[PDB]
Amino acid sequence: FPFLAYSGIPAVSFCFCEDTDYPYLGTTMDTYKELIERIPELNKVARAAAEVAGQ
Amino acid sequence: STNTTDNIDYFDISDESNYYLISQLRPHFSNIYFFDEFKRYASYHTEIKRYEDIHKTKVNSLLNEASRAIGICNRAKNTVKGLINILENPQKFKTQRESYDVKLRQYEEKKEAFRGCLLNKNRKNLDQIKKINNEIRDLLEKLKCSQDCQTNVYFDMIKIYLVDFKKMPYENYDTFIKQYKNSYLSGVDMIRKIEKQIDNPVTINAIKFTQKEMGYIIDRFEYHLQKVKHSIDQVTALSDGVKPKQVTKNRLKEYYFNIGNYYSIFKFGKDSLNMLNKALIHKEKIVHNLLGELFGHLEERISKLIDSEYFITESNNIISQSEETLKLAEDVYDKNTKLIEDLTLYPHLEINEFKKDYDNNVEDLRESIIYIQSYVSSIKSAYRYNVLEKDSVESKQKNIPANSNAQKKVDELLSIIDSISYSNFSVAENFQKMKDYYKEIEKLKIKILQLIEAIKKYQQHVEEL
Amino acid sequence: AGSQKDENLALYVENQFREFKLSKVWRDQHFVKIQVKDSAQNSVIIVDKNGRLVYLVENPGGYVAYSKAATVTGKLVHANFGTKKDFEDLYTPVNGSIVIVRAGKITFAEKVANAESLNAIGVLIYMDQTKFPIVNAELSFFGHAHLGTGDPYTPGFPSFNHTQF
Ligand SMILES: *[C@@H]1O[C@H](CO)[C@@H](O[C@@H]2O[C@H](CO)[C@@H](O)[C@H](O)[C@H]2NC(C)=O)[C@H](O)[C@H]1NC(C)=O
Ligand SMILES: *[C@@H]1O[C@H](CO)[C@@H](O)[C@H](O)[C@H]1NC(C)=O
Ligand SMILES: [Ca+2]
Repeated sequence: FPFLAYSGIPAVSFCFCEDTDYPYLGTTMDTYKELIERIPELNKVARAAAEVAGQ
Repeated sequence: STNTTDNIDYFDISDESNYYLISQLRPHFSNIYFFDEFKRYASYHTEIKRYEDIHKTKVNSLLNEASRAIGICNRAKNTVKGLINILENPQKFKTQRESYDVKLRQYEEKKEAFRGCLLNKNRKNLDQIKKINNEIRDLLEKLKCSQDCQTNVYFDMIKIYLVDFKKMPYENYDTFIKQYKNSYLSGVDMIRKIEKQIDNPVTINAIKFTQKEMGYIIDRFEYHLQKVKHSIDQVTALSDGVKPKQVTKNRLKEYYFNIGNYYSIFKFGKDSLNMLNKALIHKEKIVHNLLGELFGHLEERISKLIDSEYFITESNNIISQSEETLKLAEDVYDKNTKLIEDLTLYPHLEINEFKKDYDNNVEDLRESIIYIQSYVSSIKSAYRYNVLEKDSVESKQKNIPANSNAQKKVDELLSIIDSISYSNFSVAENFQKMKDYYKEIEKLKIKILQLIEAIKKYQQHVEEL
Repeated sequence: AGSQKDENLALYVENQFREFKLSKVWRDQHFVKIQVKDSAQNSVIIVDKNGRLVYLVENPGGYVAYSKAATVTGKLVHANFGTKKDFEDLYTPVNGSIVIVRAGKITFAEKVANAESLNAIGVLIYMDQTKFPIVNAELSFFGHAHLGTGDPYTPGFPSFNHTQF
């Protein structure tokens, strides 16, 4: 939003999001253990998002 | 298994200009294979079959020189081998008095010396090679046909080389070095963490040394693998193509040297990949045999650390102490409740201002005790979330060692100790807030004491009225 | 922001970009003004009408960035999301009072800006079970409340040493 709204550069942002909000986002709990407990396979998902940003 | 390695044959050297690659296995250069394929080339015609006689003798002489030079590098190779066997086995290192960094230092020195003996004696071998393939250049300048001769031997040798390329298994080597590389880089990272974790550095020194040697083996295996794949791909690139029937002498010479160089690279390559495969699997077995000695000590650190982190005995001190204060508060409170219930009915509205003082302090009493109850409820709530963290770690810790696969077990123990390292960040805040509520309990204990003393002097007052 | 660990990860990433052999790797630095905690704990308390005795709720680990350093007493009104639509359908007047909202649907700064526009005096923000199902009810979180972006003490011009601050 500062890039697009301020400087006038076309900007993009994308997430593999879930229907409900991610519960502990700016909290003290957010760590790799609760992450990999939440998303059971992480390497394929981040593999896909890195593939999109490569494209 | 065995703590030491049998074959020391993976060490190698090439010339400084990168023009010639040597090896430890027979016949230590690829261009000898090029001279054997050139020898069946020389058996194909007559003008060059006089030369298959001649360089039969010559290449045999060069083979004797290379074998003798490798013999001198055998009597150096034992001097390297002893320094390997000191470093790989921990108790064999524990017998001597010499420290680790000095023995690794002399190991580097003797490795450079061994590599030096193969280098220099093979330099004299390379002077012999330049004489030989110079006379090979004289052969394909010696041929009687200037542009008469055909391309039939070339395409036939495309066919023979193509079937031999169809013979060899490439994909299992490829997937093999991918799997072994992935396990290797994972091993380097987990040894890097576990170095800072564990206490005893002897085993971790031997492991780290074997990691270095394994990395050297992996790089050699990649070099021979990529060279084999490039050779087969270039031969299929020749196997595409537009076919000529008539050739001049100079270009046919370049074609023959090209394809002969290619299959020579191949037949050297599969042998090098074979030996590197075998010794590589042996070193993998050694690193298994060391990590198996490590994980029992690692489990002792985990069991020590779980009691340390989650702040448990201090917490139970806070909870039992706070419930003790609640018990004393209800005890002295009820002990005065009978006299208070007499004191409220006693005055008969005789006094007003001090009655206002009384029901001030009474409401302060009741609301204070209920506030103590809500405080204790909060403390026990934060504590049960903290214990829920701990029992999540223990419930993982039960199902970790049931797997038993001798290399991932260290990784799961490192994963769980990494999980307590994650959990500290939030557990600290829980314990902090429990300390704050206990400070509140102390202040309310002071208030309930002075209020009860006030009520005692108050009943003395209304008894005076 | 600006802690020592951030500089360790910083020199780690710059060390990586140097190691990947990019065509040019370069570093820039600024000097900004942020909002951090102090020694005195910020807290929230039920005050009785009598004022005789004091009840603690918690000493929360979280803090909101760019809040005003103050202390307020007053009544508390639930203000579901603080959206303008959610303020227009509100039963009670909002002036001279503290609002409590639950986290979601908009940034913190638009909640504080809207409740400031209807002349409230303070904002408490939580997260609850229906939107955020978490096992423990004890963890605390972080947010900034600056409407708009940027270093707020240099609007429009950059925060270098050249601009004299
Ligand atoms: C650039 O501006 C910064 C302002 O952040 C100056 O750094 C501060 O200077 C004051 C006065 O000497 C001291 O508090 C510290 O030396 C600096 N503060 C911090 C937090 O680092 C700085 O001197 C200016 N000039 C240069 C050349 O950097
Ligand atoms: C809000 O403050 C007081 C208290 O409710 C009230 O009298 C006043 O009219 C309200 N509005 C403004 C703009 O002050
Ligand atoms: Ca700015």
